[PDB]
Amino acid sequence: DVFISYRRSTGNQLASLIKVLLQLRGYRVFIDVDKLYAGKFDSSLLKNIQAAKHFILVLTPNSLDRLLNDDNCEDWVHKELK
Amino acid sequence: MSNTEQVAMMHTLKTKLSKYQAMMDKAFEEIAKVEDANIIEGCTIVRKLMRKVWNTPKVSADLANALCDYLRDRDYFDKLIKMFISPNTAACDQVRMECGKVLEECTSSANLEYIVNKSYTKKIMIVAMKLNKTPDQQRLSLSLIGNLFKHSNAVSLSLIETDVIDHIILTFKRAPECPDILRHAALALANILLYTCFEGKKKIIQKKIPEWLFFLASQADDVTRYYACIAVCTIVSVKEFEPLVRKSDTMKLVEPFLQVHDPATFARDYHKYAQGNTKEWLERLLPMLQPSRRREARSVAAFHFTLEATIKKEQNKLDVFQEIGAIQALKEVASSPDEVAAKFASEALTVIGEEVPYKLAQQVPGWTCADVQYWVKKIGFEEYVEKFAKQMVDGDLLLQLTENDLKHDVGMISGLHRKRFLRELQTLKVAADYSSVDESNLDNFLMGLSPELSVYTYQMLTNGVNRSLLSSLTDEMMQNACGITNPIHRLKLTQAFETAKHQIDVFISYRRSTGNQLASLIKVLLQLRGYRVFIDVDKLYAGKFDSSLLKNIQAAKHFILVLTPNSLDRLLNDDNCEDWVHKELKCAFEHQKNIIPIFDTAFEFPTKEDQIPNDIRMITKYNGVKWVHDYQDACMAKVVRFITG
Amino acid sequence: MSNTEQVAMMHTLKTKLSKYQAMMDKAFEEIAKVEDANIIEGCTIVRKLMRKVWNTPKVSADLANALCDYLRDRDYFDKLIKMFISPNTAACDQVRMECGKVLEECTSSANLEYIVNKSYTKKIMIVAMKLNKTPDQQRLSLSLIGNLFKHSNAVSLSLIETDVIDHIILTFKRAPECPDILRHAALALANILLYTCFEGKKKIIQKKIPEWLFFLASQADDVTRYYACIAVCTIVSVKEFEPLVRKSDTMKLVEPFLQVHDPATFARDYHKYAQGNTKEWLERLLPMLQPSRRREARSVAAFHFTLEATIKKEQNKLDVFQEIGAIQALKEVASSPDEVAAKFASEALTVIGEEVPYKLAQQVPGWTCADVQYWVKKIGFEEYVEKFAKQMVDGDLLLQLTENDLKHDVGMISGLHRKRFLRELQTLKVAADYSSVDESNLDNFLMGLSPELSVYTYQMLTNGVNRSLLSSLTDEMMQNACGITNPIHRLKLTQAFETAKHQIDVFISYRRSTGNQLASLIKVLLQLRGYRVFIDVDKLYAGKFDSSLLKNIQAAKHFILVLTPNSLDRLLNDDNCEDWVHKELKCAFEHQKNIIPIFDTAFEFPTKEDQIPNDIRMITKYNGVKWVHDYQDACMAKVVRFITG
Amino acid sequence: DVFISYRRSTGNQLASLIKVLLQLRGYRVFIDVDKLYAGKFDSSLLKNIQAAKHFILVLTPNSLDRLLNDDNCEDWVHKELKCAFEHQKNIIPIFDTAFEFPTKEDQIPNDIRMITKYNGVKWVHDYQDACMAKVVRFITG
Repeated sequence: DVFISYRRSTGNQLASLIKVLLQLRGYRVFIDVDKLYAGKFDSSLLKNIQAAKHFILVLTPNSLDRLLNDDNCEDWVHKELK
Repeated sequence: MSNTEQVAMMHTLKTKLSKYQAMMDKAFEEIAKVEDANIIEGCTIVRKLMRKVWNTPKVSADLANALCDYLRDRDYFDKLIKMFISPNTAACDQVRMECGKVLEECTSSANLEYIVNKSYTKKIMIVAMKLNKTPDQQRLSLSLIGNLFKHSNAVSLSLIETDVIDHIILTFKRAPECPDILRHAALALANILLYTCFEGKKKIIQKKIPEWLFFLASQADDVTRYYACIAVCTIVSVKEFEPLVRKSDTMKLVEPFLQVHDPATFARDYHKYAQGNTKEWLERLLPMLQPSRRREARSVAAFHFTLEATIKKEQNKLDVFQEIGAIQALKEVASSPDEVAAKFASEALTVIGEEVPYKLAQQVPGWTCADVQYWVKKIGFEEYVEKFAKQMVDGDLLLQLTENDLKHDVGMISGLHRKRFLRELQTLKVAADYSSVDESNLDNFLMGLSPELSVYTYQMLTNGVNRSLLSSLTDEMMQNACGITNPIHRLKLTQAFETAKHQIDVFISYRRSTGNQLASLIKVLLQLRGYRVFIDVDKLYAGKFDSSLLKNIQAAKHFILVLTPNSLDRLLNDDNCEDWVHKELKCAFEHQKNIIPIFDTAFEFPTKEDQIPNDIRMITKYNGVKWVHDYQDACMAKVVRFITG
Repeated sequence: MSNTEQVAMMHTLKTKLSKYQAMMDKAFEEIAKVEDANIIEGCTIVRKLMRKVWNTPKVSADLANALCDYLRDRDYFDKLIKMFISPNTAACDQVRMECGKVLEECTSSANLEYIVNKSYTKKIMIVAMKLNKTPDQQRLSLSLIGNLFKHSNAVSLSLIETDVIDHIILTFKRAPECPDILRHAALALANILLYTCFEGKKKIIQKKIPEWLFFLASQADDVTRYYACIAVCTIVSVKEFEPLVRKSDTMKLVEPFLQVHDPATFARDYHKYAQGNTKEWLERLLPMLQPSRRREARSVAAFHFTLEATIKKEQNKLDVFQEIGAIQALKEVASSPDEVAAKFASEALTVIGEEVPYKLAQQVPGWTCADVQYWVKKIGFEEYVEKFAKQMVDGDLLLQLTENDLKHDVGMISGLHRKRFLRELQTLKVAADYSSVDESNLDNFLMGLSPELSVYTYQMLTNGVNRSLLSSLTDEMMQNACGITNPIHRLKLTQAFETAKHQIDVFISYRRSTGNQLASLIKVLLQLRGYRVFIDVDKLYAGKFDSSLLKNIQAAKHFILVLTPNSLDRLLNDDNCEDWVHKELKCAFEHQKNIIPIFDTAFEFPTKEDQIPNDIRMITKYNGVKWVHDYQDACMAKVVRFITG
Repeated sequence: DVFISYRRSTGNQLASLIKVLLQLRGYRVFIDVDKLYAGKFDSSLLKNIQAAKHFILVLTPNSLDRLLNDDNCEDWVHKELKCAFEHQKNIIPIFDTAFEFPTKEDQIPNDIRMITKYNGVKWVHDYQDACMAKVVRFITG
């Protein structure tokens, strides 16, 4: 239902806790850590977003950083948010 | 025998059928492994089960038949046939033996018909003729042979063309030290003679079979003698062949052999072989009672029909002798001067007694008011029967009943009487078949979940519940609409929905300078997880770095790259594909292998990713296993999930 | 004896069985330590318990039998046998003694049959013959010997081939100063003679046994004399052997010995030995009453059957004498001119009296309406019996009864009478067996939790509760579905589920950062080679980083050092033993572990070897395996060679 | 059941995630936050440590740094850890994915110096749904 986007190293523990707290609140909430399998990164990352109605971004000390000048949409948080 | 017993039998039958279906599935899961000991053990379990079923006091025949049906329905029977006839089974003849023994247990009329319809008949025959290496093989062989000889005249005649009669003769001639061989021989001869035309009978006789039947009747085994007496008396039943049996002398043994036995004393020993004696085979034996036949043949037939009447009393299937009209021929023989035959026929008629008023169909929704009246009467509520009749209660209406209906419309004042009544009704509800109306085998599902839950079937079924919907029911819907007021039962079915959740296999590419110990750990652990796993070390000994390593990659389903400390650096600017990790990874990509990058303890991807060649660069953007020393089990779980998909 | 007493006996039996099963388990936990004093004490407790059980006034025999059964079912009996016969028991003969005394208590017919079925018979016999060192050993020996002689003719005859008769003779000849030896001797002789054929009796007699029985019957001990009189009268019951007993003079002692006693006076003394006397042993004594036998033999038999009738009155099992037909032989003797025998037989018949109307099955759900009527009658509700009959109440229906049912359908107006009735019903509910239906032994569980909770068994069982489901019940479900309205009882069962929650072969030392994967590979490979191999990652128990790792090394036989780069380098100048690899290696050296360095391919000993602390410096000179990934099969073979020496 | 000691600046989310995973699994897992009322420093934390069987210490980057020379236990992380040691709690350091057992550990006060030479569950975010399991084994023994 809810996708969590974050910069891995700083959404981190909070991003995880968000999953846990929303699962406590009954939402089937999943995270970047969980939904990567047997193939390319995009091709497992992004599909979760389309099926989700709701998209949380954990905004943190390197959340938006690697999006800067990312015109080629190389950053995964960029691909997720796009 | 009471209606309470009809219910108890039906109940037991449905119950133990449900149980033994599940247990048979477990045994078939062992068979379906296609490994010698597992097939042997599974078949052993099925064999034990089928014999225990045949030993089950009353329902034995029906339960055996229903399991024979289930074996066909599940294609378990087809699998057994294939795993018997297949030449690959020569790897372990004990597999063929256990398959064959099960087939022996399971060769009902409908199972033999299946064999014939699928044309396995001659394949099975030849493979039975190949089962000759030991007395056990020989007995099983003669058994399967004799079982094939329980199908109609054309089949028996077609099997005469194999010259199996000479094989039979040679088999018992080889090993008369086994009484069971002589039994299965005499059985095969009795069966084929009983199930063959005049021409085929003549062909059988030409194999000196009257003289062999003399030999068999002269052996000390009473079961061999019984079958031998049937066989010769079948021959004696034919005009041309009485002189041939006279020349065999066997008729001189026949009546004395009967005289020194009782059908019932014989029955208690013969039971193991009486299992699977059948109406059509009785219909063919009935002519041997006729005044046209010898006193010997009439005596054998009479003794035999008394034996069968004894067994069919226990089974509550005496109706068969009325259906085939044998009762008339028994009366004729009882009136005849053939004192031995007349005695046995009189005894048989003594065992016949009188019919049941109704055999109740387990499809109780189909019951008429007459059926309900009969049931109510027999369960000891006679006083009420007129009111049931007046109220025009039927099978369906019974299954709706509540104590209010009893209290008011049946006027049934005693709460105790109501309790008692409802207990029987619950029993009946559990016992009843619903497949008449249950498209989905929801009944069978509920039975499997727990047998008592059968009680709810009809209510929920009539409310329009089906096997697909069950997950979607709330406790309220269950409790109220489906009337399952017992929360314990609700919990049980809730548990179904709580539990409604969850060649080379691998090549390992790695850097020799750093990924050695970990690639080895991976390789050994994945072999420990049953995977056909290879690595550099397991493929490159005493030869070149040949196209063979790439063939091993091509043969793999899945490809590990251990992304080690310092692994990928030599791939930078490797446009000429000189690096062997590059060659390995390129090959994996070209053949679309399930690629598993493993991010080591101390691994990193290069800063200059743009310098990794285009054909392999994609590895940096691929889903992989976090490696950790202490977290190895989770890391390995991440390997395994990527392998299994 | 009343039905109230049938209930009280059944109740007491079930109750004390539950209790003594638990106490026996505790004693078996002491035995299962396999430590001398614990086995001795456990067996002492079992012995005390079995004797206390025998001394329990009414239920003694049944309770003893049920515990003998439980001992077999728990394999406790098998364990006792092994811990008696095993040569390891020579570590403390008092272990064998206490095991033997318990086995003596537990030598029921079924337990002796178990011994025979497992072929322990001659092992036990010989080991009893080895129990000879003291009068206590000798008494126990003669006891076990005599107990083996309570099994059928073939077993006794087989045991004659041991010449144990001469051992028996020597045993009583050694220690006639012990009356209990003379008792167990005379017992053994009585038993073997009673349980042996003519040929074996002749073999026994050839050991001068009539003259030894004269000796025994001449001793002042009445129990020895009783057994001696039985033994000689067993001989006198045989045609050929009357002259041999006449030559012994023992028949001259027989009638005077009887004349100076009454069966009841003897019984009160003899009871300690009479505990365990059994139907088949009575069936074998019955022939001694026959008019074919001597006056002496008839007198002994009559006196004895009066004793047994006395004991079987107390046990409420007088039916035995009807079952074996002894009543007829007692009538014959009572009519006979053998005045002494006739008196005792008349007295026995006086004790026999009249039959019970019904012995109720403790499986009360199986009760017919006739049974319920009988129960209701006997509990003092006679005026209602007709109404129970009219209401067709049965074994199941009883167990559902609420006061409403009494109030309305039984019309039973007095609330006090209802209270009284319900008290009896509760008693019965507690008392009843449910094993007929309880697949899960929920009854047993509830009894163990607290006996009164038995009351709820049938309700919850019929609601489909089982031992596994109990975990999952809410107070509501318990109260409402299972009708346990008493919150105290609910609390008790809540306590169950409230509380139903919560050597090394090789130790591997390694540097965490550089030997991780190799140490794990070594661990896995040695575990594949069956060695119980342990590592830094695992066997630490959430305190400070502390002694447990070095205790793991102390428990280890062998110590592997995964001598990878920068392992012994970290030990340089570690004089204060701060490094954990130093602590590990130091401990290995101190406890003289079989130390093996495993050299990684890239490992080299540090240049400043003199800076390795003196206590561990020796490791640079050690015998180790250069690990080569290419040859890891051979490397591990070498490691195993260093492990195996 | 448990008290979590953690660094308020750096271990907040992880301490809560531990506490809150042990709300999906149910466990009475105290924490530094919340447990202080209207008082000079309530330190109800220490009473709650005394009531605990088990004491988790969350060890992030920057976790131990201010405990150096804190012999007064003026860091409440110290007063917490000291109390855990004094009452012999089952003590479970949880090392963050980025944690290293510090240099200058000898400057950790004598009463708590042991904490770097202690058995603890090293963390991974990437398999959070199993990293927890080892914490529970350290609790359950």
